[PDB]
Amino acid sequence: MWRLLKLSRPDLPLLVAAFFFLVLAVLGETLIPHYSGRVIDILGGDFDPHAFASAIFFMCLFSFGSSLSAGCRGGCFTYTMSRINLRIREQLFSSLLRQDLGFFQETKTGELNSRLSSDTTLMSNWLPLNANVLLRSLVKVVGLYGFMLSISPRLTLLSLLHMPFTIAAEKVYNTRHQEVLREIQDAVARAGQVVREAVGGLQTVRSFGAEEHEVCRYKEALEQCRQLYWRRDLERALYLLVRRVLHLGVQMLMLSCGLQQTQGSLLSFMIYQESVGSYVQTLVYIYGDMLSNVGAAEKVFSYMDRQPNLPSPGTLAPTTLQGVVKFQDVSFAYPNRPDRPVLKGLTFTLRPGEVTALVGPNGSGKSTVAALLQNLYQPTGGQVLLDEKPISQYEHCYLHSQVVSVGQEPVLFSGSVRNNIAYGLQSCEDDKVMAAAQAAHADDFIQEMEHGIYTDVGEKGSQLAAGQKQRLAIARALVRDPRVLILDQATSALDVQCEQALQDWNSRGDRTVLVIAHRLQTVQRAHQILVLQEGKLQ
Amino acid sequence: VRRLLGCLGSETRRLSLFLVLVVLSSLGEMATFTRNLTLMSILTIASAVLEFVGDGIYNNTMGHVHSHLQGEVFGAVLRQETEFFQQNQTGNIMSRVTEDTSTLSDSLSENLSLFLWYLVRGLCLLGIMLWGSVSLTMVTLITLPLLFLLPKKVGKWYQLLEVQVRESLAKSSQVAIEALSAMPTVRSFANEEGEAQKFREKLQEIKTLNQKEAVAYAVNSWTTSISGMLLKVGILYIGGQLVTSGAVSSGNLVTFVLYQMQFTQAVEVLLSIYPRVQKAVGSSEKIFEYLDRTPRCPPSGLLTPLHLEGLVQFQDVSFAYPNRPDVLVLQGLTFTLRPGEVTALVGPNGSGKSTVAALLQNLYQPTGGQLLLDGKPLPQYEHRYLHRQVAAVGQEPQVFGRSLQENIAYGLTQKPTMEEITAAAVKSGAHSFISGLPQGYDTEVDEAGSQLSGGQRQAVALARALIRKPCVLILDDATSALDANSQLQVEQLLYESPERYSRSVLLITQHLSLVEQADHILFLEGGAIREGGTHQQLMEKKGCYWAMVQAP
Ligand SMILES: Nc1ncnc2c1ncn2[C@@H]1O[C@H](COP(=O)(O)OP(=O)(O)OP(=O)(O)O)[C@@H](O)[C@H]1O
Ligand SMILES: Nc1ncnc2c1ncn2[C@@H]1O[C@H](COP(=O)(O)OP(=O)(O)OP(=O)(O)O)[C@@H](O)[C@H]1O
Ligand SMILES: [Mg+2]
Ligand SMILES: [Mg+2]
Repeated sequence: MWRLLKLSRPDLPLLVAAFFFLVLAVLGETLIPHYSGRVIDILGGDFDPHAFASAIFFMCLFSFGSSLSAGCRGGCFTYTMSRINLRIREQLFSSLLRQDLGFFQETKTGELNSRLSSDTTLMSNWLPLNANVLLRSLVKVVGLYGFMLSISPRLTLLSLLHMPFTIAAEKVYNTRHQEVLREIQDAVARAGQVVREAVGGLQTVRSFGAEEHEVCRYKEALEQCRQLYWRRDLERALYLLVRRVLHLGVQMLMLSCGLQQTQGSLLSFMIYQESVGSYVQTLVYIYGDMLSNVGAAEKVFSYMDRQPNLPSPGTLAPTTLQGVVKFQDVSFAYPNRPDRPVLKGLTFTLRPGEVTALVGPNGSGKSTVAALLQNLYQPTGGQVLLDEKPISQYEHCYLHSQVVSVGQEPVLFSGSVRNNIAYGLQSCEDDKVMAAAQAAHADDFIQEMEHGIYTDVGEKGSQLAAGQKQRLAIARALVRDPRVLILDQATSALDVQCEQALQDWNSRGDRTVLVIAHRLQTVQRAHQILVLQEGKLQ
Repeated sequence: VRRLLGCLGSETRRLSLFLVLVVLSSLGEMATFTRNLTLMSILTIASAVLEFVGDGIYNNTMGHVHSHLQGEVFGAVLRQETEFFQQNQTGNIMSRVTEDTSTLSDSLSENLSLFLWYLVRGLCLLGIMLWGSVSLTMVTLITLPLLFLLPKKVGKWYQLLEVQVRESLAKSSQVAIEALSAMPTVRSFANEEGEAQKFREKLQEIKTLNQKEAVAYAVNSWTTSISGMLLKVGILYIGGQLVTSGAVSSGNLVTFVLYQMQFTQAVEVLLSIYPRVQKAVGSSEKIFEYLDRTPRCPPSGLLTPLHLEGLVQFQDVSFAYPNRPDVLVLQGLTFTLRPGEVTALVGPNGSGKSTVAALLQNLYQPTGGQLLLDGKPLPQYEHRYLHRQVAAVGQEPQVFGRSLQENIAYGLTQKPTMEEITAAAVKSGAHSFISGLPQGYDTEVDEAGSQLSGGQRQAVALARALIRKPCVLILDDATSALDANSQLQVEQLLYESPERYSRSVLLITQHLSLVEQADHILFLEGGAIREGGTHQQLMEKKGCYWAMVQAP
């Protein structure tokens, strides 16, 4: 596929070198038979030690040169293929990160990782295992072709004639084969997703004692994959049998012509024709196999060129931001489940230096408001304005530097406490991370850790208590000094004393604060209170 | 190498038939118009049919072997202890289970047939050479083992290199999985570039290893070709000198070298196989370590009593996590849960409450003291029985990517009727919003449960716990995301439901207003119990609990 060759373009010098080495290997292999014939002839009668040593010497010399060239060729092709694999992985993963957040609910993470792991190998692995033997036999096959052409040109033309059903059978086989490969990859992805879900949430599984059920599910997926593999293998074997039968038909056609026809040479001409035909059929089969393998990986190419459902990027990066946020008749419905509105005609204004509290029952749409503020989703009606300009017109890094949120259930990453505080900062000094840890009251438990600020926080923060993880999320928010701060239930896991101590969110009076909570304790001190019920302001 | 061949013991009855077919085909290959035309057609048809049958049998057997191996590896993975999954992260385990086994199976299927075919053909050629001449073929057999010395010396290289390649691939897979999950957090901090840089840093190691693999492949190709050339030329030379002395014949030597040509070709192929076998041995090290690992946790018991009270006794329980055994998280806990009563466990963050909840679920074993359910240790009960009698909600509940009907009924052996699921949803308070969904209880949720709100997810998690009718119920901060109205459901479930007499409840929360009606209150700080008693008793003490309540 021409797209994949364009992707392979940086590897061109290696392919050129490999082609040169292949040419040298063929040219060297042309000479070994000559001197081997002299060795055989001198051994078989008319013995002469002077010629014998010379013939053996040249045989050894050209075998040695051909061996070295072949080894270099093989190394070059292997390295080129591996580099192409790694480039495919890099570009696919880079493309996935760009996508809109709806994409990751339509797809599943285990399937995406299965794509990255598996589908790239199909498109990368163009070459069979035994290709070196196939190449080394080329000169012998050409020599056999020379014999049968001179012995009987007529029957050679009859051999060159293609079989009546050879073309259709190959097309049908390729069309079926590509579809079977695609189905196999889909089944593999589903099994990978099953394993991903089983392993990721294992503590719940063991709490309910449902390991055997997961094992049964995985075994069922494996059975489906096995059935697909068996179907592919059986179809390939049947195609090979049919191709051999067609070759046999062509064979006696010319056997008939040869018997019609120069005496005693039919015993030797048949062998050469059979060998040459087998070699050419194998070459055509390899070409078709490579074509089908590239064709089966179409979903990787699909993910590598999907344009996300996002507005064009934003130029704006002001030197100073006033931090006034305005909602103007905002209506929203999630892209995966439209026609079911969540927010209906919201309109409110947040001003710097004042604390706003948003309250409402479960499912009212408070986290939806928090997500619209951060430009994670686009409103389906109205506008969201920051400093009297649309939120989507600001630069990505600048916007998510000025506007910062603490999520409902904070997610941390495997790595140090220094890397979870100061996540996404290009550079952040020891002093700012300690000041942010002190501001969030996180520093008390950080000293008791074995390696302080350098201690490994486990995967998803699984090696911390809930309140500790919550405080590290608060410190991750505060280390940036945001102009607009959003707190989506930031004190749910904290004890009453730590919750009380953290109430003074904007004592300096220089930033906009939005507080989302259920408890009335954190909403009594707010300047403005907004009540949200069924997606409408009350 | 015997470890790889150990898994093939269940397919001997078929691989022997495949071997018989291949040897028959090899022997057949080695050994008026109407009369001449029919024989060739019959011979070709016989050869094609034999090849077709052999390939079919071999492919079916290899597919069965692959499926069985993958299933066994996953089953062995799921048996490990709880702390095994903190040392190994999700992406690493997934890559080991789903990718190493496939590579091993592919290598085995690609190499076994080639080995058997060329071995049989080499044996046939060796027999023909034995017929041609005895001395020269004996010389060939003498010099043949010298060619395998270089592969034997080098082989450990391929194992050590392939192990590193697999490790780097697993690390890259872990990075990719951890980045692709929790995408809103990456997006909201504009950190896509950091994740891409991490992934590229993992790709660089694989690139560095691939360079070495390519160089080793080229060197091995050189060595194999030179070994074949030397083996051929040595015999050719000794024969060309022996013929001059007249002790042999010209035609016999010509035939012998003509067959020696093909014997050396087969020898070259068999030499080519060995490094691939070493690579395969190297690639399967981790999965076989998984298979042969001994779990560091007591196995399941046998007891499944018909009558169980739900009486839980802690007797001087202390615990320290295996990844940091030097620090004790709990110190000498001693309390009893009795049916028909609610016991509240309160204290600052990081005090160990969730650790107590995890111990009570038999996820970890105490380092000291005893933990008894109705007078007998937890490991004496059968697994699926014990985890029906004891159920918990969890501090940040996790749901799976299935329908709401399956999420509530998760883990049960026999499927409950829709009437029971509706009752559980009503008791947990989740029935109000489920009925509003267009598909009702058949609504599919995403793998992270992100399509639900926090309170809705928590209500589903509570319904999942109630449907089992447990005798011991653990509410680990189950009221965190519930709004004002939904807290009344939990209050009625705890203190007013008519089923409260059949079970004992352990209530863990930071919402101390829910604790006032508890029969017993335990104050846990620093991993040790400081105060205990009812609400009024602790209020009259003016101690830690009173100070915590009077904090505002
Ligand atoms: N990714 C999604 N796709 C579809 N619907 C969604 C998605 N995320 C949330 N919803 C739905 O949108 C509605 C609003 O949810 P949201 O989390 O904004 O409410 P909330 O008031 O913050 O809830 P809570 O108080 O429980 O945190 C709910 O009905 C929820 O199920
Ligand atoms: N996997 C782990 N390995 C090591 N230490 C851990 C692990 N999980 C938790 N801890 C530590 O054990 C202690 C108790 O944590 P735990 O979650 O049980 O406390 P908690 O009282 O429930 O806290 P919270 O009120 O915040 O939920 C803490 O110091 C915590 O960091
Ligand atoms: Mg919310
Ligand atoms: Mg806890």
